[PDB]
Amino acid sequence: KMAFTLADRVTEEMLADKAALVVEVVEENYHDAPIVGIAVVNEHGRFFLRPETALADPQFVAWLGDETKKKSMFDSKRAAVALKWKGIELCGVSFDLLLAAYLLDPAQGVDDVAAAAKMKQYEAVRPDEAVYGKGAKRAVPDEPVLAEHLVRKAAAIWELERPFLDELRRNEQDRLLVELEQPLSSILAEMEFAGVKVDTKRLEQMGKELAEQLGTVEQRIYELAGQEFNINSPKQLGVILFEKLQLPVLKKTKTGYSTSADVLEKLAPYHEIVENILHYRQLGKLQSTYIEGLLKVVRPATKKVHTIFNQALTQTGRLSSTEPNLQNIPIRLEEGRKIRQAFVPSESDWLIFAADYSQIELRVLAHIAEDDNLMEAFRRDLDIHTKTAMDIFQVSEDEVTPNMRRQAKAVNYGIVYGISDYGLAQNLNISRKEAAEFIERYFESFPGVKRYMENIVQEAKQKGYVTTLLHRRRYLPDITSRNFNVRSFAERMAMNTPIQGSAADIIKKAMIDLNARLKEERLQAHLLLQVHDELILEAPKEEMERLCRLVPEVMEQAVTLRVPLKVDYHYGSTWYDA
DNA sequence: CCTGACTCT
DNA sequence: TTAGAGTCAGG
Repeated sequence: KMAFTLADRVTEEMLADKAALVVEVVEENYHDAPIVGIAVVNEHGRFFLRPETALADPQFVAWLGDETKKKSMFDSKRAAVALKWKGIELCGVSFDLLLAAYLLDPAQGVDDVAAAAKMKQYEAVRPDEAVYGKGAKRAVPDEPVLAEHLVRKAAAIWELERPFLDELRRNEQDRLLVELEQPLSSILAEMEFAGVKVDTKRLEQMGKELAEQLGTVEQRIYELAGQEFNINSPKQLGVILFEKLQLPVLKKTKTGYSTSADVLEKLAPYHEIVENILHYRQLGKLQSTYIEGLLKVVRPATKKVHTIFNQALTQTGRLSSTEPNLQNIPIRLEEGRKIRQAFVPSESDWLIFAADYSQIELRVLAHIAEDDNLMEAFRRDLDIHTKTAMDIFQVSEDEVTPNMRRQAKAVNYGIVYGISDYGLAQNLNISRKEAAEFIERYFESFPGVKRYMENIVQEAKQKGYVTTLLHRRRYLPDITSRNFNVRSFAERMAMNTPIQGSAADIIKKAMIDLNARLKEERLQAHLLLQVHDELILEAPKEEMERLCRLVPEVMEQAVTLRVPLKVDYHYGSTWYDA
């Protein structure tokens, strides 16, 4: 039961200084996607507008871009970017119901207004899926039906703003929404719309050479196997390895024999076909994903790729990156790393600039756990992987063999992922008795870190959630489960979430601080990408000297911890060279 | 459509 | 029996 005006022209009363606004984009990937309808709810009434009408009306465009005209929305970044593709600027967004719901409880997986409304028992709006349908049936409904839906979403947003802000304020998360997530949303919109330029001539040539190489390795595998088979079928592969070649079975999953990389690496001493298969699967992923999959999403006229940074998805406060994912481009092996030669500046005589925090999660552990030894080591900037090696091996720094340090590495992060003796033994391919001693020795050497792990788990049990430095929360209702596996997993989330989530908080603030300094100083440099603990920029070559000063400082000063934050940086002609 | 593989932080 | 993610081919 809800009255509204199905308008055929914009009127002055639609342009009030406070409104709920819906700019509807049905396609999941909102880059260059149709806007199918608009709804406005304000003190004067409820209005639906056809986009052809509204977006061509100079007063409505003026209103959209007037920062003093405040809009309440759901997923304002989607709207903002879709409008950028329509050549229209959206300003004055004061409340984003998507981000408010996300901060209240990321586990709800809220991704439409109806799901947010459910959190406050508000039911006068339908789910998007119920209106548009799914898969090949997905379609925009008849105008009267669309209009009612959009108007109901706007009225829900209108009514839900205060209840959500009130609950955020109670949680000490109001400033997290208003001063961190909402400002970041605008910075992400800019980054997404800018996109990253791709050197398609180079990428296509890499793909042509890769196809030939894959072919060679493929035939070698068939030769070694005595038979052709589909290497990319774990099922067929399992028959070859474990039935035909009779290699030991080290692990099974629900569907059959495991052929995971960890497993195959341990089989290398039995047959040379296993190293070839590992190489083949690496090369094939390069081909399928970073050559072919990437070329599929390049906008041909501009040679740019435009990712979407999902800001309201991860359980810890990280971003994710989709279609394409530009946060998992290869780097570890030179063979894959060369993909980065295809990512280039968007203008002649510009360069790529990349800065990353060094061991931010470990410096966060040090802060939160107030562990003296760990804090001391970072204060002197003693190498952290060598410090741990000296303790779990019980030797002086000058006795830390190359492999001892690398063994201490995986212990160092492994502790922050809740690693068991079994897992550490499987990782380093070492004695499980020794793996247990390594862990034992670590926690006796970093008693503060040990105290934290015990304390944070007890807190999770008492409160039902854990929190980050800037008051992000994660609820862990399974932490008291009687089931060992369920409970143990939740305890590891209790240990890790405050650390990963705090590191996310810090880089988000650094992004907001950096943008502000860039704009103030009128630098042409701008952000392209965030990769969890790294920021990627492009800028004219003349600005490198400045950025070498500005970017590391901003990132290092974003928060003040009990240990220093450290940032490394490099630049060059392609992402590879940075 | 899910599973298991490779990719990153 | 190691935290958080996305995309892919195969089944």
